[PDB]
Amino acid sequence: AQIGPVTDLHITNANISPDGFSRPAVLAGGTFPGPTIAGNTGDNFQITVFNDLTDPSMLTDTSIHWHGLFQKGTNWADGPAFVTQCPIITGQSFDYNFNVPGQAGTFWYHSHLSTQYCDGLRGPFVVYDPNDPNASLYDVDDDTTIITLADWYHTLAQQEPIGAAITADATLINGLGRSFTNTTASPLSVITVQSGKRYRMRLVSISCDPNYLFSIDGHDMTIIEVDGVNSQQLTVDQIQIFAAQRYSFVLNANQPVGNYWIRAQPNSGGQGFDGGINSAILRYEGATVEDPTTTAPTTFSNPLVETDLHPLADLGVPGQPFRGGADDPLVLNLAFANGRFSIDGVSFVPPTVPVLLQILSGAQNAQDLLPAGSVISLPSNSVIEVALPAGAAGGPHPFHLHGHNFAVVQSANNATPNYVNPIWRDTVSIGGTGDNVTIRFTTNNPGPWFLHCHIDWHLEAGFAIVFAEDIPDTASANPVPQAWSDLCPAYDQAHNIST
Ligand SMILES: *[C@@H]1O[C@H](CO)[C@@H](O[C@@H]2O[C@H](CO)[C@@H](O[C@@H]3O[C@H](CO)[C@@H](O)[C@H](O)[C@@H]3O)[C@H](O)[C@H]2NC(C)=O)[C@H](O)[C@H]1NC(C)=O
Ligand SMILES: *[C@@H]1O[C@H](CO)[C@@H](O[C@@H]2O[C@H](CO)[C@@H](O[C@@H]3O[C@H](CO)[C@@H](O)[C@H](O)[C@@H]3O)[C@H](O)[C@H]2NC(C)=O)[C@H](O)[C@H]1NC(C)=O
Ligand SMILES: [Cu+2]
Ligand SMILES: [Cu+2]
Ligand SMILES: [Cu+2]
Ligand code: NA
Repeated sequence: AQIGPVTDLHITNANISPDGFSRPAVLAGGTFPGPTIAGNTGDNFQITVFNDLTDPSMLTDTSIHWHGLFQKGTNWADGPAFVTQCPIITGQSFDYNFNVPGQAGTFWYHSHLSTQYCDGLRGPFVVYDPNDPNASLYDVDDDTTIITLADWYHTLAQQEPIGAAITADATLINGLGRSFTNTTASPLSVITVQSGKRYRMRLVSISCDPNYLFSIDGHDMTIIEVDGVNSQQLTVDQIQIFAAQRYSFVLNANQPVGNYWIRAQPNSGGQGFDGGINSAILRYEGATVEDPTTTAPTTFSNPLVETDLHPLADLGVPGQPFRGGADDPLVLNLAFANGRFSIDGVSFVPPTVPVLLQILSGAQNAQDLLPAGSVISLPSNSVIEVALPAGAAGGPHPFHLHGHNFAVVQSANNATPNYVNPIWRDTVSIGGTGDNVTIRFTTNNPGPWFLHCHIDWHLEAGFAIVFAEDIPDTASANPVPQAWSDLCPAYDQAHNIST
């Protein structure tokens, strides 16, 4: 069952064995992935998060981010630790009380403390549209049509060396999959369809690192949503999905009744499908209960290319149709050396006082804010352009902006910008050496918004900056509840920190 929009959510430690290997984890709702949180567009969500964690090897503090939800007027509820809040301590709870006006689509929730979401705190978050403009394109859209893709590690996250190339031990599809080494024939996930029906498959990358080449043998996939943004219909036979991205696609159950492999090939870790790694099963009602015998093609003839995507609505692009054609045109210098990432020469290390609390306490320019050099102010009601030229080791880096979605004016592997009709999204691969992936948005959401690589090991190694959007209006725009004001005193007391 789905939970929400008003619900408790307990965060616990437990042993799990999603690939046959037992390890302890950090779980929401007792499962991996966590339960789907759901509601309708414009609903009030009140997710009361109970921190019941006791195992220090995965951190006993926590904080949860609602990925892709704008949090307008509720920056305090966004979740990134030491940007919008201090962590919730064990034995305490906290009500994330916000609204989702003007958004409907496929989202997710995850820990936003250190690398803790890798240890298991990740689940789907769906905002349905009762008047969805795509409703007539499918028959079925429910918890059974959500498909999660996850990396899974046998080593606990707090034992992963900072700045290292960290590699997973299994791909999990809907929480199940097989280990790349010492492979055992542990259970695979089954997605069940009825011959002749059409399904809104909500594909969610809950990855901490790898991108996946996702396909379904015998089937193609008609994309209708990208990171919450409705798209024109685009039919593909393979989707390369980067960490934290989401797609809805229509699956037409139009092949013979049977069993078909579902494939998710990561860019690192185990390559291929031997022993049923990187796999799940599409089963038609009436098929024999047995593994598929289908194969993949040698090459995919209609892969997703990001410049093929276009919004369903006439979203356009803000600003002027050339590079630098914005009120505030930025170019970030994105680098890596010696185990640490940097943006504009500064490696991100979380501050002791969350950025939002520094601003509410009166710090009002970005040079007054800590960490020094990690906070860039943005002017209000202005068109922002951010060029993100690639080259830093560990690519391709999927960059994500909190508080906003953005027009993808230039995509990976294509030097031509699009000022007319590019897709809008919230997480974008910045590509490879010599690329110049560039995003645009308008500043109508006061508050400090994190910008970072969504490979969680890279964020931990410093690949982030904070956009302090409209510092002067942050306090009036974001009134804070007493429980939020109580978080830093409690956290600092529990940890013997002075502030
Ligand atoms: C990606 O696109 C951005 C624009 O969106 C390019 O930025 C431009 O970068 C050049 C230098 O690479 C800038 O010109 C230089 O400016 C300084 C003075 O500020 C001057 O001293 C140098 O002689 C040179 O003129 C230009 O200002 C800039 N545009 C913006 C908005 O900052 C960037 O080069 C592209 N990167 C790649 C790898 O293609
Ligand atoms: C590289 O990225 C560029 C920019 O996103 C892509 O260029 C765009 O290509 C599309 C598809 O061909 C062009 O749209 C077409 O326009 C014609 C004329 O209006 C129309 O009859 C077609 O039905 C379609 O709308 C679009 O104009 C063009 N934009 C620009 C700025 O060049 C390009 O396709 C990408 N390269 C690859 C290999 O995918
Ligand atoms: Cu995220
Ligand atoms: Cu986010
Ligand atoms: Cu990265
Ligand atoms: Na425009």
